[PDB]
Amino acid sequence: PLVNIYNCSGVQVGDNNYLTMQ
Amino acid sequence: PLVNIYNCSGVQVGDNNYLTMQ
Amino acid sequence: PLVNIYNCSGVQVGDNNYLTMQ
Repeated sequence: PLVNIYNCSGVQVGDNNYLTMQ
Repeated sequence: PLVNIYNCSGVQVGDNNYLTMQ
Repeated sequence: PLVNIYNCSGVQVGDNNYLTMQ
C-alpha cells in the first residue's frame, strides 16, 4: 500500500504499461 | 491504496498506458 | 482508492493514455 517515495523522476507503482521517459 | 509519494516528477499509480516525459 | 500524493509534477492515477510532460 503506502510507498513514501519522494523520488525525483519517472515512476510507476505497478500495473501493465511500462512507462517511458528521456 | 494510500501512497504518500511527495515525489517531484512524472509518476503513475498504475494501469495501462505507460507515461512519457523528458 | 485514496492516494494522498502531494507530489509536485505530472501524475496519473491510472487508466489508458500514458501522460506526457517536459
